[PDB]
Amino acid sequence: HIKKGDNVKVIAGKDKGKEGKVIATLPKKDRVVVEGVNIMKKHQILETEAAIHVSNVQLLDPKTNEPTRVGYKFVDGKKVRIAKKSGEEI
Amino acid sequence: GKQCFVTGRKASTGNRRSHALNSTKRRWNANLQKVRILVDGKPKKVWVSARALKSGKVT
RNA sequence: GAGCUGUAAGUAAGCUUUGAUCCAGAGAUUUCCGAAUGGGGAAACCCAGCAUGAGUUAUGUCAUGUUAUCGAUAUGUGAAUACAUAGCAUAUCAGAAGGCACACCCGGAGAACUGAAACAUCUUAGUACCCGGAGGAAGAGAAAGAAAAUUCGAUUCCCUUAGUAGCGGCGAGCGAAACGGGAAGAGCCCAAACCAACGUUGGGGUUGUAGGACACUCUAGUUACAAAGGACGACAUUAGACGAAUCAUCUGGAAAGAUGAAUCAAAGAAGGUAAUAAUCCUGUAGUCGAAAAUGUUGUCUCUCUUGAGUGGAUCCUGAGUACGACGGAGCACGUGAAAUUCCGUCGGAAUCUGGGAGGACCAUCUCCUAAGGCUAAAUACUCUCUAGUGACCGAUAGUGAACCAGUACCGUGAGGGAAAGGUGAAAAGCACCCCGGAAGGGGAGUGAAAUAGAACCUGAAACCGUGUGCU
RNA sequence: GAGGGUAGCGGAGAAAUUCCAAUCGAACCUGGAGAUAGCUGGUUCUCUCCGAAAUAGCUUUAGGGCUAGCCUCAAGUGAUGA
RNA sequence: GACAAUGGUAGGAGAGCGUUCUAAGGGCGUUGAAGCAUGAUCGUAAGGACAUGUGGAGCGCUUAGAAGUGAGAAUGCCGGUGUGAGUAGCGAAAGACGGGUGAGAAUCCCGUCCACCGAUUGACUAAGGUUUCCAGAGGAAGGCUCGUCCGCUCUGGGUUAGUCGGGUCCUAAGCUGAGGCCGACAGGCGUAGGCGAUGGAUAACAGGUUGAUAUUCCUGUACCACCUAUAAUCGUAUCG
RNA sequence: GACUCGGUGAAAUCAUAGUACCUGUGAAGAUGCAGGUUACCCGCGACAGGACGGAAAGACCCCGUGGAGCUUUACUGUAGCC
Repeated sequence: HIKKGDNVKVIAGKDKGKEGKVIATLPKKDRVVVEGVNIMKKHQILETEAAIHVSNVQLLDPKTNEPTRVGYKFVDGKKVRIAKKSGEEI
Repeated sequence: GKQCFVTGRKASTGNRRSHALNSTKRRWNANLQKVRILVDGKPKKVWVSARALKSGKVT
């Protein structure tokens, strides 16, 4: 759904409308870690990042650099991901 | 576990009544006799009712 | 198609695009007890024989197969006792055993409390309990029937007849059938007369408008009964994949809310997202997809197969059977004027001019053909598998059990049987400073909130303490 | 002392209605079963109008019933009431 | 307007309040819902509003429908908390002092004195219990007081057999029984044969050692059964 | 043992309680009613006249067309025996 090492835009939360890069994926709990957002403070005292819901992020279009949805069209024998509102392959 | 070998007679169950119509359980038994009959193997002694011995049976 | 080694943390050491982990179909391994089956036994243990093999100069030791009982089939099989037959030793057998849903069905045996305002006939009740046999359904089933019309035509189940006719210390009370309207709906095979062998196996034959043997000119495989084994392509389950549509400002920790402007809809069912979302995510409407296993179905294979009526010399059509008496039972019907049908004892018939029934019995009419055997459907029930619903409960409620509950615990034993749910959106679960031996507390810090600090959402009353105005 | 036997419509008793798991004129557990009780106890919000009886008869009846007397609501006849 | 009536047990009749759910219509709510607390408010009654604190996500209003619809009593059921009350009791009994440990000592360790049993409060072992046994740490709960201690908590350890008791030996009383007998079913009894010690048969003693084992480990000296290769003597042996 | 101090620390009972006496009254024997007479507020150790004092829904007597055990020339049956 949202693979690691992608470029996403946050649409809901404290750090909304801020682009980042996905660094970790937890599909059991449906949580995605985005770089640079949702900073946490743990008394051990260090500053690190926390997890955000996968439903609060949308992938960035390669051309317009705007949020969009995901689709599939079977260009080759395998399966590839495309973007709605356009035809560019992600 | 006693029964007629030729026909299959067996005891039954019923009521015993009095003049005042009080009822108690009783049994009607078959008139079985221990008689030797012809068998394919050894001639053995089996329970055969007196009714079966009528009409002509071996002994 | 990218993460994974369960709850469960946490630390190590690892695997994975050369396809980890996961879903589905198909295979292999599967300790010991338990019907337990080599013998024994206080289940989860002990002790052997026989045949091979592994190690020891040799015993000791170990591994792999087999050895229970009963029953059914071939062989050898003195007895006492001449031939034989009881006992015996072998060979074979997807032969039997035990459990299961305390639901449905058919048999054997069979109470009491209670009602009658006492009680014995009666009722409770052929109910509860016990035993036996099965099946996915079981039981019944092809007129010796119902009746009185210018008739019908196997069985089963629903409505009505009807609380009627009846039964009853005529008290309490018990209580039908036929007709009529519907669901479902096919009927056949054996014994005898007769025909050729050596009592046997084949053919023939199955009935009431009377059928058949005998003599007469005499032609639809139904594997759910009707006779029993196999080969031919289409749907349905057991994993899934595509699948339309939204952006701003205000409050706020967070927007899905409000104010404004757009879009989709064979998709406005539902769940989750930091708050109440048709257009954020998983989905829904619609369509597509199957290696392999398992069901149903239909077009050819394959396996059986004698189709019609007039005449009736003679012969055949179920015997200790029908029926009667005595003592019981069951029919709604308590022996009563009790027909119709079952059991025990004793007597005991006839052979189409025959026999049975039409509620004692006789006569006349009408209907039918017992004493042999099978048969799907409509009907009843839910331990389970998939998909759904409710003017049903919301932690003293709902299953006894929302937590690892038939658990704790109580009893020698059968048996009885609980209490216990909630931090926050995110563990971000208080670094650091001060009082101790520690528990605890005061600051600082995380968080919107810490009197949300894990004995954690709100937080009533009983009850226990501190200070104050009047007395 | 140890190993065993006799089981409730039954056992054992030098005999007391004595004992059979702290219980015995008939043990304990589970079912029929929510047995029966003409007998005690209990029965949850608020207002307005009307308002008794503790008597006769019968009764296997006497602290229980049934009919009649007395209370309440509705529809009818119309001086029949004190 | 004018008049008349309005005490009440059993019981009869009528109009109403409040709670939970459903249909339709119309509303409120993070600028704060239900719930909880207070107030000097409203109606003829059951009852209805408003404001302020806490609370953090749902809830009223109108007309109809339905019912697990209203609590002070049943020696009622379950949970919590009082009075008796700082009251009764703290389960046979002789302790005193010095030194240590420690935050804290009448109650814990070490030493001295005194005291009690001694046909037993001493030493073994059968049944039964099942880790309560040893060492090092700890003080929430258990100990009828305290506790630095423990049969209590945490972490690690401890049981060694040819000769001892049981089986590869034997049978009492009883139990189970191939065939067999009896019995509505289920099953009862019983022959050959087995199971079954509290009995019979059967080869080892002494000393030392650890915090925990001792006819078991070690040292010294024995015994019983079985197997293997030459041998004295033996082919009428010898075994049964 | 009880009594004082230190440590620990229950129970039966309980409608709410600021709980006097005499003569009367009363469902006929009053801390709570009438009249009068006594009595400043709060503790501790003792005794037992009352609170018809506390445990036990009176086993004595009676009632129920309630139970159970026993007896006989009560009634109706029956296991066995002739």
